[PDB]
Amino acid sequence: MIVTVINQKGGVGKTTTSVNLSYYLSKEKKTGLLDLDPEGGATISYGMKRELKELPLGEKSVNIFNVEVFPAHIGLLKLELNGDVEEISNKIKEIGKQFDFLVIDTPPNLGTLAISAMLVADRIVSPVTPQPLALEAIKNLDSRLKSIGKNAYSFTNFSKKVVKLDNLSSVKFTEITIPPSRLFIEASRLGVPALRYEEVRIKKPKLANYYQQLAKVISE
Amino acid sequence: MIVTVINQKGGVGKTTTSVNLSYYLSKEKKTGLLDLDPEGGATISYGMKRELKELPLGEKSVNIFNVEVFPAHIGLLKLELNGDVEEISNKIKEIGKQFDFLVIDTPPNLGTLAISAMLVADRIVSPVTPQPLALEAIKNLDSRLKSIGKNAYSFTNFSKKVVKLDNLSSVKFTEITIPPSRLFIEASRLGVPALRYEEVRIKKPKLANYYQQLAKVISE
Ligand SMILES: Nc1ncnc2c1ncn2[C@@H]1O[C@H](COP(=O)(O)OP(=O)(O)O)[C@@H](O)[C@H]1O
Ligand SMILES: Nc1ncnc2c1ncn2[C@@H]1O[C@H](COP(=O)(O)OP(=O)(O)O)[C@@H](O)[C@H]1O
Ligand SMILES: [Mg+2]
Ligand SMILES: [Mg+2]
Repeated sequence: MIVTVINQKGGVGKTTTSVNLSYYLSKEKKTGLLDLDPEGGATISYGMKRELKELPLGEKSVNIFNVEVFPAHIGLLKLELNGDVEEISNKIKEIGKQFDFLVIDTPPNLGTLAISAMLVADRIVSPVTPQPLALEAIKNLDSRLKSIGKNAYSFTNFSKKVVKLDNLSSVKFTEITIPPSRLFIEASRLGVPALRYEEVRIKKPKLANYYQQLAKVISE
Repeated sequence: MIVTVINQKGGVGKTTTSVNLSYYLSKEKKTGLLDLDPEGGATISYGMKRELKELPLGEKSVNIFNVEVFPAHIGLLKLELNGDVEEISNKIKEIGKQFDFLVIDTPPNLGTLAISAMLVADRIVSPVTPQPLALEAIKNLDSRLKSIGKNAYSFTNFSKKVVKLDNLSSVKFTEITIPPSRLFIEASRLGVPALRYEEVRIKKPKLANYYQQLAKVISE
């Protein structure tokens, strides 16, 4: 199953979602994490660096913290500029064939890499926040989803209360809401997944429940 | 400079020393960490797994937490059994040529891999503890060092007080002593270097001083 995480708006928690969902799924599934953002947030979140090499898409991967991570590289930039959407899509499908779950992190846009990941996604996930900018972004994503005949799941981040915009018929907003937590900040400063950091940092871990619910929602 | 960490006695802190010294040196130097222990403690300490592949020595490396780590693999086992010491030594020298510092973690013995790493080491480091078993081990290491015409530095771990056995003329015991700290246990449970974990876990980091002093001692 290919799970593509999408949002025009930066800073909503796309990389956090990709990193921790892939880590959670890896506990029982052969899980891969494909970093399509040239800035490489997920790659850094697994303790690695962006490759200053124009790599072919999906050639290089490392098993870090139980996840097969494909690090970001400067080649993505060229793929963002000259990339042929059909080739990138077929390459992503071929990469996804070798995993039970392939979670894809995307740049903060609906550009070449993001739309290629969307077109072949088995599931599309878009985090949202109560901030007006994120609501506008999810409206635009609903329009694009209709443009490609697909649907997406959404969950709320940075909040105690769920977001549900019923007029976006292509977006299924779940009842999952992730509140602010400095665990995410500390774990991102380490460059480790927040779930794993919590598994040693606090007596009674809590963040795993949200990603369990997200995995259950998309697995249906 | 090739820095080889050596001890017959398991559990003295060899892997901890290798991991954190390489992480500290990486802050300003191109630093590599070669895991020659088939059990792969250092590899796990950088969030990776032992490769169930009979790899050639030094072919595979990943930059994790700023350190170029060569993960352990089952091939080491065969190298422990059939390894030709001259070839392993020359391969280690060739690997070390490409780093400002190459820190080598070794199995808990003086076997093929350990002696090969010792023969080409620019510096040899052996942690010791006040436990009688470790004192016996460092005596034996002094004998072997004389057998190959080399010297080593030693520092004390798991203790508030320095160990200094003046009859071991091939071992320079430093005044460095590392006390018990649950930071090491927590960081090893994450699979991250203890220095990096401390850099986010406590307000005023302390462990970096010991590795600064060790680096200063060996750099002379
Ligand atoms: N629930 C949360 N509570 C606190 N901080 C968070 C939360 N979710 C994400 N963050 C932090 O917000 C920052 C941006 O998140 P990120 O996943 O990089 O957003 P995006 O990938 O959408 O740009 C990161 O430093 C991350 O640690
Ligand atoms: N100063 C210390 N305080 C507390 N625990 C330590 C200290 N040094 C090492 N340890 C712990 O002891 C265990 C064994 O250390 P390790 O470096 O694996 O020994 P070796 O590699 O010599 O077998 C590890 O779990 C490590 O976290
Ligand atoms: Mg991001
Ligand atoms: Mg060890």
